[PDB]
Amino acid sequence: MENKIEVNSKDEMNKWFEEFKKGNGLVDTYTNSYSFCESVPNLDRFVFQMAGATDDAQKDSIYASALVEATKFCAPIYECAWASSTGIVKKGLEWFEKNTGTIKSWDESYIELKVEVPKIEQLFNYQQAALKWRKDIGFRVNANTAALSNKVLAEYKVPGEIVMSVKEMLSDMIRRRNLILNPVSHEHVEWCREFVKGKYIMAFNPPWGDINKSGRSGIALVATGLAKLAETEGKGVFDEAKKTVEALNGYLDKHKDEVDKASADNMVTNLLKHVAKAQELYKNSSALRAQGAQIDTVFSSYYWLYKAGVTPETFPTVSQFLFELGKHPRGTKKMKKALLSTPMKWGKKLYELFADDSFQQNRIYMHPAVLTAGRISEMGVCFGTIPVANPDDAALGSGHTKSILNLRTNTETNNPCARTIVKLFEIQKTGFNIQDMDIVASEHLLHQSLVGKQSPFQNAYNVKGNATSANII
Repeated sequence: MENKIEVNSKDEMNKWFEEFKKGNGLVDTYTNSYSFCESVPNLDRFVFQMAGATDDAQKDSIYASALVEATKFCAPIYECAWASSTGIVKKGLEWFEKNTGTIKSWDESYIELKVEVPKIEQLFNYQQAALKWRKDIGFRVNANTAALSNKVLAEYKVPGEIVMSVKEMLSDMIRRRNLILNPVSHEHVEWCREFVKGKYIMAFNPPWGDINKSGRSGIALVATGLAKLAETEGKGVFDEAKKTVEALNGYLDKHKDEVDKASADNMVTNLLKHVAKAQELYKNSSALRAQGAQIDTVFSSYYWLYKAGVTPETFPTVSQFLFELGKHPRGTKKMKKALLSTPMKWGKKLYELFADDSFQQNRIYMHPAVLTAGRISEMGVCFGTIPVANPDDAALGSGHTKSILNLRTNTETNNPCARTIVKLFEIQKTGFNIQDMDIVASEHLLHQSLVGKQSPFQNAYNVKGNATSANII
């Protein structure tokens, strides 16, 4: 039993899919990408069950059944098949073997990241690595498999009967964002803008005084100035500032008989401290930390396969494992015990990646390359909606969280995506305290819909704006 999705290219992929679509009667009435979804899932009954349930286990079971029901038949077949294809499995795993050096900042610190908040550089490196991986393996074959780079949706149209529920979700999301989150002279910023054009002689008499002068609180006005400039003009300024300083150093060297060597070397040295410091302020911002912690679902999923020692030849068993899990929902404890008992060597290796019991801070801070029991669903949407050993079993339906993002958002179908997110939230809320969870899956799902994701296989790192500012109408 090998991987039956023998596809090594887009053309190869299209033909495999046409057969399959015809064979299985896939529709796109309620989904962006063709799927098994013949009708919007009705999760109503799970609210009443939840409300009549007393113990924690009954409640987890009710919620887990709702989530599977929500997702069972709406997997985006084309993209899931592409993500699990023989070609992408080989390239996607091999990439880690060929690029080990570029991801070492987080990969070689995996053990620490199971415990501690990541450094911002570990977050940035992971995001850049995810885009590189996508580019290098040719992951993009359509808009559903692209890296997004437009802006968040200004408006989000939902049916009138869930407007207040969506607005309540956003209030809690903004409450969370604000908990997470909780003066530069305009003339100094303008000096920096002129300096970085290559006008290095300006460094001999800045308007604030000495070139090293710190404002409040003990930080060099040059650093805060450039950092403040970068927010409006972009990262290029740092590059341009370094070039300008190198230009100065050439000048002081050419005209060395007209200059005091020691103060000329100190000024060059000191400007470089200030340019480096300007990035440490720029980079170390909570807005960049929050964007930088967003998981790239497919990238992180392939990283976990790599770390677990999965091969193209054993991959179909990972796929099968995940497929069974979304077909018949069961407890987290039972999923975890199955990894510890499986004869497959990858079982225990995947298990050792879990950070559930080791991570010492609010989970929102966890590095996006760190596995948890709840992140098994990321792998499940990539490799588990279709069992690659017998793909037609996808018709039985295997439900993984992010298949929800394949549900349409348009008004012709009245946004079954949003209806379903809301109903999951209401169900979670009936049975448990929202505010006590570090992570509310349905809120993560809304956020992602609000940034404009219409597939689980999109990367939204370069989407600009604040999703949570959307006007719900």
